[PDB]
Amino acid sequence: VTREAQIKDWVENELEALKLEAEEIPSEDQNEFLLERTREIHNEAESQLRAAQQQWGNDFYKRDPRIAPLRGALATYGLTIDDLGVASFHGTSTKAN
Amino acid sequence: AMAATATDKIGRSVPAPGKGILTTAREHHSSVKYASPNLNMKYRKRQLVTREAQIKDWVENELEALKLEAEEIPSEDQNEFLLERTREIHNEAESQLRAAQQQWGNDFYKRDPRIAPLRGALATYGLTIDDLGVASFHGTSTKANDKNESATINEMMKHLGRSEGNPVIGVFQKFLTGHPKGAAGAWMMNGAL
Amino acid sequence: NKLFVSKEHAPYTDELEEDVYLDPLARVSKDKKSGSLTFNSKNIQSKD
Repeated sequence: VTREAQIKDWVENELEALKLEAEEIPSEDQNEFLLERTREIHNEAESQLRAAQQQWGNDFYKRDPRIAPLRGALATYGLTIDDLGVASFHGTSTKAN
Repeated sequence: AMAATATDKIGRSVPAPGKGILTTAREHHSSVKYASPNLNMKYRKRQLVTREAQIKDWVENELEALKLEAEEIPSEDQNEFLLERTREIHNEAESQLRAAQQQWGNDFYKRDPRIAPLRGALATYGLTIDDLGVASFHGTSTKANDKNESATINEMMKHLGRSEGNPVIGVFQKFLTGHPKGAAGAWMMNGAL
Repeated sequence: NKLFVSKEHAPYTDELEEDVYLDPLARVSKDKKSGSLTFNSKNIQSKD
């Protein structure tokens, strides 16, 4: 949520910057410029939000050595190790395997 | 800078080549009256430094929070707690910085439809389409493959708006080495390096 | 006995194949005549 607040502040800052640029640019082709830059800013905002969600909901444990891949994959959804209730064994019916 | 694979289309001929890899130069040009700020590196560097400022503010906020927690916790095991939380906060800060660098230096174009994978892979290092000076062609010495590959490379350059009179120089290694059925791309990558 | 329906034709024609490949925002639409999902020029490289 802190990252979301920062992202919306960044988006409104870039919006007022784009407004100043639109004031500077001639009004003849203003609509096309505004549409292009609005789609650009929307894509940037979406990418930043998705990056924050990647950082804190999906990929929070990829850098943490104190969290294993298994525990982290479970913990992305609130599952603990105990929640891994079933294991589909390869179960080849040989001794070594 | 880029590595992609593709399939062609529906047909009944397995060995017949196709333009499937042409999607690596896929780009949208419905509204290109003005340049993307995202393809400008000064803009991306500006966003990166703003994110760095935000990250250091976040780090000092979390540091004072950890200081309050250390004040609250008994002083007996304070050192171990502080070391664990300092490693944690360092890892979090570095992950955030790497995420910002991924956002604005490496994967700035993965969501942009007006930046193709080829152009974006070049643009991560400030290279333009014109900077792609050499193309290691598969170059099998068959008719269909050579015509198809030349047509694919040409369509990539045309769509990416490569400058006229700047043909990519086509290197064909298999004239000398021949065609191995899977070492081929590796030999051409060695030659490209 | 037609769970597997072989496709005779790709969703794009040969002439529009390169345009569909080069447009990342190209999507198939339902053709009014054929009724199948195919790629259409007015949807390829369009501002909408």
